[PDB]
Amino acid sequence: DFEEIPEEYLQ
Amino acid sequence: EADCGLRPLFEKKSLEDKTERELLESYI
Amino acid sequence: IVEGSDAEIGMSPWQVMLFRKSPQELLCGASLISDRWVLTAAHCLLYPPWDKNFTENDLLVRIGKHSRTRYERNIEKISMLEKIYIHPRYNWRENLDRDIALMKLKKPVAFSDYIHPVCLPDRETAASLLQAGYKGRVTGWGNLKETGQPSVLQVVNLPIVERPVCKDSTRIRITDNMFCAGYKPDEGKRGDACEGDSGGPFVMKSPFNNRWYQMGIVSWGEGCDRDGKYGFYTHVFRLKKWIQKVIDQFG
Ligand SMILES: N[C@H](Cc1ccccc1)C(=O)N1CCC[C@H]1C(=O)NCc1ccncc1
Ligand SMILES: *[C@@H]1O[C@H](CO)[C@@H](O)[C@H](O)[C@H]1NC(C)=O
Ligand code: NA
Ligand code: NA
Repeated sequence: DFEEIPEEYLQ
Repeated sequence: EADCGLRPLFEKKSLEDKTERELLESYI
Repeated sequence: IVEGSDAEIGMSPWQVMLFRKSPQELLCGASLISDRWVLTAAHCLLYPPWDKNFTENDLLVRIGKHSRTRYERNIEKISMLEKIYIHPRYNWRENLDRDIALMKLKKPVAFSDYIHPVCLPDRETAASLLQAGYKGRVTGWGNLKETGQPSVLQVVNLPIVERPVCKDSTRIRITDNMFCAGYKPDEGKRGDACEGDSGGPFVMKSPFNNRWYQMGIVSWGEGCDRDGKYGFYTHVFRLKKWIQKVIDQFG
């Protein structure tokens, strides 16, 4: 499914 | 915006995409 | 999108993916209308029959994308939401009348070869282009069939359908805030939006000024690409006074 996105966008 | 709806990789460089002509042909 | 094709690179630079943070998944399509505003369908954010009621912090918008699932390093840009605005007369109870919402981004997005806003129609451009037989273009990362999922953004061109044909295709009450599009069974060609394409744009290229205008928002349909059924789209121009009110008050 979906590739992890940079953590900066989930913080 | 004054530049809305003009695509950098198409209209801005006077290139057409593969099916936009189909739209134009329908505008009778 | 059913019976479409892969988009070209930069073909739809106003395309936006609404992305759920947890679990990380595609929520809907959407469109970029300025450096800080994104347009989508209300039902992408609020639909009580399915227990859907998202808040700003639940979601991200991903702009400049082509691949559905990849993190497109150095190309896509991911934005947080400042505020959601749903049309105050959005009818989620009955027929999705006024199926429109705006999202203001926390920060402006930088335009690039892959990221650029679409125009919204004026009265004249709508009157000129919103005619039976005239084709628009629908894009999205939704399902490839009614009952799988694309590697990259899909595109299909579809003709606007006469209002009586739209009305006669369904038992749902159609309103002036909707239009429908798609091929008739006898027309041979096919194509439709499908689940996952909700909120994405139906665009037309004006032959007068050679700019792309967003005439519709993917709203609803009964199945996907069924013979004798059509896709229904929010009529953007009809709701433009609301769009302008929100942007003027909150911009
Ligand atoms: N199939 C329903 C039909 C409907 C329409 C209006 C009110 C209630 C039910 C639908 O499209 N729905 C139910 C709520 C969201 C929407 C949807 O799935 N919209 C996406 C879509 C777009 C085009 N084709 C198929 C599905
Ligand atoms: C949706 O969520 C908001 C806030 O959590 C809530 O106030 C509202 O009543 C909910 N249902 C709606 C708007 O139909
Ligand atoms: Na009917
Ligand atoms: Na159909």
